[PDB]
Amino acid sequence: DSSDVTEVENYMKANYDVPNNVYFGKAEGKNVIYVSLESLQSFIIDYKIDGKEVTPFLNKLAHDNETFYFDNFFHQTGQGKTSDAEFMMENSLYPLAQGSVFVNKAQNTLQSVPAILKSKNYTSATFHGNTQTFWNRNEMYKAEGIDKFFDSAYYDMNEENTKNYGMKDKPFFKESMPLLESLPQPFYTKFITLSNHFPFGMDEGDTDFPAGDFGDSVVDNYFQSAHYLDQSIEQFFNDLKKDGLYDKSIIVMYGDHYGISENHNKAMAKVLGKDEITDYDNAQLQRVPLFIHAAGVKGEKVHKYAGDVDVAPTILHLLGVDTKDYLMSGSDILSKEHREVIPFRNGDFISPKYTKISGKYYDTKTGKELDESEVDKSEDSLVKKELEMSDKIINGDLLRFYEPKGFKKVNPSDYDYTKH
Ligand SMILES: [Mg+2]
Repeated sequence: DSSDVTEVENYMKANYDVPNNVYFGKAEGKNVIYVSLESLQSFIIDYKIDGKEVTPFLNKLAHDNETFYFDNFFHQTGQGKTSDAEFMMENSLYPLAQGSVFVNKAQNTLQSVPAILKSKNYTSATFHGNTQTFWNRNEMYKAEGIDKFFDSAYYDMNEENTKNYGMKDKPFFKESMPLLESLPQPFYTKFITLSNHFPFGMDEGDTDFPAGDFGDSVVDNYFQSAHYLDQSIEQFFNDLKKDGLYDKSIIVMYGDHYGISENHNKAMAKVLGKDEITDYDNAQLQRVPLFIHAAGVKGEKVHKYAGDVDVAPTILHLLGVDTKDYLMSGSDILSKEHREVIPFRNGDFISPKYTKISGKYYDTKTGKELDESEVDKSEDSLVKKELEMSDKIINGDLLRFYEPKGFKKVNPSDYDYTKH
């Protein structure tokens, strides 16, 4: 009921991390283009096989003088995987501890970014080369206020364009251009890639890259489909620059979650030149890349620890929108006060000081195991509370009882995603 909002609201305001005026509003008026980079982990950035770079385009962005790149950014997903990361981008709220929030909470009342942005006249659309029913997206996007859903009905699903879950990234990005250029501006858009999906085979000759030689074909083929993903982003960027949308936009790209689980530890230790992959090393491998190119704004390679729930306020702040009145779990990464103790969905966490995995603590810098006696419990408490506040919102559908100042309530029945 209405009184349970109070405790959550008092904590969200008691922790809000205010905006950096070096950055706040500096991208006001711009389009937003999100790209979800399927199963892409940060270890891939700058990685080479036989002296050949695996992700040369993404590497250039990582090394340029203009793009924000975050090398200590972590996925915070659970069992809803791709859609768990989408939920966090739009809501700055954690997904469910078990099962999928997209599948089970699509009737919650939400106050998403695409919905916030309506009062600034943003049209919102998702692009994805698979049916709209996948991960219950067609129900959940309506709750999120997404105006348009360009699913697989809008792509040529032939022989050579289709792999496993649907469209390959290269033709998916080509075909999305006229659809994207038809959008009244300003627009807020999501591109959900498909091609870098487990077990990571790619067809010859859709890419020319060698497979690694690590004794495991899942891991061997990862590098080939990652290289293909990288060419797709390059083409997308070239096309964004032909049509003039590159200078009119904030492009935000993120790996959605890990692609390589602990079932492949034997090969991953070879990938890393290590004897074995420990619990600690695996925690380090949950880094996913985050890139933000905000046109008109000089980006920095930022090393602050951050997670998925931090993206939405970073972006909103860049657009000049004040997030103090919203119930959001995340903290603007560009903020001076930005918190760096990063929860994982299962209650583990990572921070510059500590990595905590199944109740063990390690020194984040060195991997050295720490005994419980010498650990400051204050970080663990911050984590529990951060997760708890979010869970109260989602479990009690608390946003029915909260009205932020700008916000006009979303009516899911407004949206229709049938292709005519
Ligand atoms: Mg995924």
